[PDB]
Amino acid sequence: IFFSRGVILVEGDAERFIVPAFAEVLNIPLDMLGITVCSVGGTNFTPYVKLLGPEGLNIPHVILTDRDPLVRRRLINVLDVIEGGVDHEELDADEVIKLAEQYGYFVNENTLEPELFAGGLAEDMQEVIREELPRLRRETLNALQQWVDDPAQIDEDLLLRLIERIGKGRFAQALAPSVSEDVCPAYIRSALEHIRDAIALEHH
Ligand SMILES: [Hg+2]
Ligand SMILES: [Hg+2]
Ligand SMILES: [Hg+2]
Repeated sequence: IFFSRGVILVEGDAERFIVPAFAEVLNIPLDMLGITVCSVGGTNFTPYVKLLGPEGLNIPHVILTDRDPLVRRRLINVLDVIEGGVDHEELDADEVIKLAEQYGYFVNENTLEPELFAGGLAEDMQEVIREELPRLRRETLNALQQWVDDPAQIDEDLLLRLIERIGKGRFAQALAPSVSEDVCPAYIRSALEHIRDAIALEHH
């Protein structure tokens, strides 16, 4: 918001509710620290970096975004703000990505819900889907049971289709009680630790 000590910038509603849930099980207390999670409702982070950057309010902030590329241009647009005057057109995607981590901007190589399904939350996500979609046809229920039994053969199209039908935010809120420290995606842990460190250092 505007009375925050820090901001975690996020693409949509799923991260808006999953990120605080992972913060709690990492013992990083976002509310007590005065850190708010803000959805930019898409992939354009530039207005928010302008608001929170050195020429705006100068508020510690981090970014969580998906590789998809077109992430190179997306990050060049925020690097032009937070590292102004410097040219970045010469850099390739990987150099832009590793430069961006210095400013707390982190890229995920695998979209959030499929990563969680594969990365240890398969049976919890199946339980939410069937609570929220209680009249799934038999073929879809069998496909979903097949992804649980073998989380490397997920039909990603159908999984995301089911989650979007439930509502990405509603799904994330229903899943949030199930997350644990050991299934936290690396890019979320990196961003949470980065903003925590920045706020704690100001106390130091
Ligand atoms: Hg905000
Ligand atoms: Hg904001
Ligand atoms: Hg917000």
